[PDB]
Amino acid sequence: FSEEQTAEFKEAFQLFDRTGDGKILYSQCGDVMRALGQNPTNAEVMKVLGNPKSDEMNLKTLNFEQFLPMMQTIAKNKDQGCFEDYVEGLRVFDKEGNGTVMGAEIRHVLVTLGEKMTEEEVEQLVAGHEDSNGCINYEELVRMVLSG
Amino acid sequence: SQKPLSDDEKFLFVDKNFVNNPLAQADWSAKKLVHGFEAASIKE
Amino acid sequence: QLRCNGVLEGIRICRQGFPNRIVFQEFRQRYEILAANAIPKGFMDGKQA
Repeated sequence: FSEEQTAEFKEAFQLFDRTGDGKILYSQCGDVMRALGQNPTNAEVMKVLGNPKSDEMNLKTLNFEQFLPMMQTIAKNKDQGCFEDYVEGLRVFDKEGNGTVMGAEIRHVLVTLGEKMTEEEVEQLVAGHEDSNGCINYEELVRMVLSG
Repeated sequence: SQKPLSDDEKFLFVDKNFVNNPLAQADWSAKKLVHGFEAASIKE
Repeated sequence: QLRCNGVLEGIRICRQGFPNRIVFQEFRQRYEILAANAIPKGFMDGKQA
């Protein structure tokens, strides 16, 4: 992964810095490599970093020299699942395939499938992307979470 | 007929997971569940 | 007793025939996600979907 957006990577790297030493927490540099044009789960957000433990994740910060390995290991995702597979799979998931999924059931399979997101995570996902119906439209939902 | 509530049709009832939806690796696994028979999602 | 009624055999025989039958719209639900890709579930064409 090219060494020219190393500048952008250092930028956003220091963007979610807290120690303030050119060295950024691994969960923090992970949300960094997220908002660098990627969409990784906090799980892979951590694992891409040479697998830092939760201590290393938020205590041993990342020296930017090893953030160049991290930008490599995050640039594998760069985004998440296909939106046609999104729609067909959340249609077949939804018990009818109508076009939306219960905010109940969508927040469910967002906290009951894959990495169990914080319900604030599946909400800032779902809320802010809700249709006020309770069957939160995963189409609008997934897509504005995809762009945002 | 399918009446668990009526023992007049409970033996006639059909007790089973009714999901019939394209999601059953949310109540089960791809691993194939199963005389002396052991409902065994195929683990290895 | 199924074998004794041939019902184990009758089950094998449904198998010896067409044992199951995935309904068209059942197939559409089940297999929009499974390789339809231009055919969303609840699609229009019973056969062609």
